[PDB]
Amino acid sequence: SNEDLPISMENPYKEPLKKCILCGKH
Amino acid sequence: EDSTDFNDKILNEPLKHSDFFNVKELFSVRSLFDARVHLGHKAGCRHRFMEPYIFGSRLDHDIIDLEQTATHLQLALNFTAHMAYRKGIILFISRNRQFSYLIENMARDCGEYAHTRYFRGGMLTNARLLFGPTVRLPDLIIFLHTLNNIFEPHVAVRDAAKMNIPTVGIVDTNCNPCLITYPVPGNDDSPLAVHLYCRLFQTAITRAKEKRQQVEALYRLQGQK
Amino acid sequence: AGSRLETVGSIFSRTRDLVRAGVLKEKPLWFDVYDAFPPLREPVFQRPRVRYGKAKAPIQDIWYHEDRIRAKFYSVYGSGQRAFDLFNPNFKSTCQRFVEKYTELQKLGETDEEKLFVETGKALLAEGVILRRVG
Amino acid sequence: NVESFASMLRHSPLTQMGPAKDKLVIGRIFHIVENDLYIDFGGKFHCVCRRPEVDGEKYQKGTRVRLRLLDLELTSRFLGATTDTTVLEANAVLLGIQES
Amino acid sequence: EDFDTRILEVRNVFTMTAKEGRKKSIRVLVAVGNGKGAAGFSIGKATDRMDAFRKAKNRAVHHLHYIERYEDHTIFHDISLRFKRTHIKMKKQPKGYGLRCHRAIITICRLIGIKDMYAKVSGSINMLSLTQGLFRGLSRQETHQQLADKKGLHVVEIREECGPLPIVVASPRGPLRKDPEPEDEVPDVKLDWEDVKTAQGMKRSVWSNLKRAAT
Amino acid sequence: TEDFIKKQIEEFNIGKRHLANMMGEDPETFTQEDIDRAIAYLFPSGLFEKRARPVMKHPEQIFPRQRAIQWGEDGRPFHYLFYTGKQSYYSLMHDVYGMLLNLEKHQVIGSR
Ligand code: FES
Ligand SMILES: [Mg+2]
Repeated sequence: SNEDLPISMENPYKEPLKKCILCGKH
Repeated sequence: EDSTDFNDKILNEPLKHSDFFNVKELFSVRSLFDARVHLGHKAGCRHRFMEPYIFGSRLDHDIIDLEQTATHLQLALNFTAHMAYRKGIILFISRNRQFSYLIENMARDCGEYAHTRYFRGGMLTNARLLFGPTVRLPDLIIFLHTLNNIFEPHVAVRDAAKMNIPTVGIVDTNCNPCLITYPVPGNDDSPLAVHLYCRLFQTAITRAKEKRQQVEALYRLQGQK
Repeated sequence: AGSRLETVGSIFSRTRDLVRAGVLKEKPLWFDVYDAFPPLREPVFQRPRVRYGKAKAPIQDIWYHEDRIRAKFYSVYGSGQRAFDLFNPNFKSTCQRFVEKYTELQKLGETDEEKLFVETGKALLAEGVILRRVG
Repeated sequence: NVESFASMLRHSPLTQMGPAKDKLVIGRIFHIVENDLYIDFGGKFHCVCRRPEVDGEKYQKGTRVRLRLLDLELTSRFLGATTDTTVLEANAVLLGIQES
Repeated sequence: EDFDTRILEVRNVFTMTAKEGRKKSIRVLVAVGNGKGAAGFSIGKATDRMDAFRKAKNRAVHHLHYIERYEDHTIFHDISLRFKRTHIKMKKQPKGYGLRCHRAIITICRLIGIKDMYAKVSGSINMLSLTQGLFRGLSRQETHQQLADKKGLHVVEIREECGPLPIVVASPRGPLRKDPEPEDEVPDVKLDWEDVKTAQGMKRSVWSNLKRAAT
Repeated sequence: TEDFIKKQIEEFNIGKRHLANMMGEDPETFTQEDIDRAIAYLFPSGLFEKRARPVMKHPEQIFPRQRAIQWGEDGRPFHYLFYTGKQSYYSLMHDVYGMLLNLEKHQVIGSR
């Protein structure tokens, strides 16, 4: 009802997962 | 003939008014926010019974809804003022060693009592044996911290429920408000919040005692003429 | 004088029932105050049962529209030399200033996030705010 | 016309801080126990930091210091613990005295 | 002086201690009630039986429940509860039906002040489990006034002896609902096979309805 | 009780006057030491335990200083730390802690 109320969304500050050093490499 | 008018005009007079002591003036949502009242523990430490009072989590940090806190604090302060006005014994309890000195000093200044030390077994359920059968149990117990040092609920809450003594209490996000008669959701670890609670309770008790003295004097003066 | 069954009802219910039954000759001091101004929830003891299955706590996560801008700014620049004075309720952090400028530019009618970011950064650099990049 | 709680929470500096990891804050030494300094930084919990080997005597009650925050609340869940176990204090790095 | 104390069981518990080996002690379960809905029970352990009696009754007088009674003579509604391994099925009964219940339940009901009630106990007949399950079930029962307040409707009693006259026993203290409660043709309730068999008459028993002394 | 202590004090005053009369000394200047000497002379006792010998001290000393009930007619306890059960010890600890706090604010040989 008011703009100041929180909104639903995925965590914007979520840092990416620490991929393994070979991830994405054949 | 004295009692028939004394009892009514003194004891039952404040019960008609919604806020006889005007406790709503003491605190405001802005004041509570400035005192960091809304802060709570992390979502992992959250107790489920405190979910209704939690506005939401701010990055896995529960925020206590100060809108509900305002109403709960209004009710608790009004109840405390009414009990003090009726000259009931008010006992503060908080095992938090950080604020033990402050809480004891506040209780002594406001004319009420404090118990911030190791709560011996049966200080309430066995009070007749530990003090003599003529001892008068507190008529209201105010917990500024409802958890002991091992994070279990303070045994005084269960004991006061056993002895039918109403409990005003500051419940944090990890506390258990089930048996607390007048829970007040709020931060209990920030020094600012604890100081705010102490100031509010001291002011309410002092206002209640002063109003009781004034009403007693006015009734005695008018009754004589 | 009194029931110590704290797991049955509340102190109000127990006291009222005992007074009705005549066990308690006189009401306790707090009884009238409780009756006049009862709490929002009756203090009835409840066991804190553990959740299972699809059941989940209804606590929401406090997110705002400016959170995306804050995350982007902290990714690009991070914590600036200007520390946080959380003791000041009127404090405005560098990220807060960036968010305010971004909101102002969005009110002007621009919609491209990745372009509005650069425009806000340029405006703040013109204002002289330090905007050292993380890398 | 009074500001609502939602507005206060939205515009709170703590809310604007976002995540507390590696953020720079200004705290105050409100207690000293030998070489341990208890610093409040506007969070729910204080933080205990050892007195620096250099200029250690320059830190006293009320001294304003710069902290790099790691976590506002230090909590951990152990084996079989139904709820998280917290130590009721923050985790921060004491950079040094802050001068106006 | 208004309260009466009654013994429910006395047991000689023998404890093995390091020096004395088998040591005798008395565990006594008592129930105390004033006959006006306030009653409780307690356990007392002692070396002498009289000390156990004193402890148990002086402790039970502090643990008083309040059992709401319909018309001060019976329970408000039929109750069926299992405590641990003991099933208690109590049935509200009209005036003059008397107490047809387990003797312990008869004693506890006399202490509470219930004159008409039926009760069947199945499963384990552990006296303590039976007693505290009985107290739990009696305490948790919902009065007609509470039901009317909950559902916001008149609670209308229909008596065969009074014909079709509707008797209102409880009216909600708040607003009265205008929408009628949905009248499902088939209620969704868990019946008891014993009750159904008794109603249909197939419950042949050489021990049911046996003439017994006044209760 | 407190009234009992008042009665004992009055009885002790009367007895002090009577003892001063018996020993032929001024009642106004009959010190406690004179009382003890007079009692020892009039009621000699060779019992080794000094606490077992006859004594006519002030009621403040004969009666334990635990006092009567620690609350008035209204039942309100006098001391704010009464419910701790150790109001004297915890009051002393509170005062010592206050002294330490004040010391923080501002800033062996012949004794055991
Ligand atoms: S971490 Fe993703 S492939 Fe290994
Ligand atoms: Mg807390």
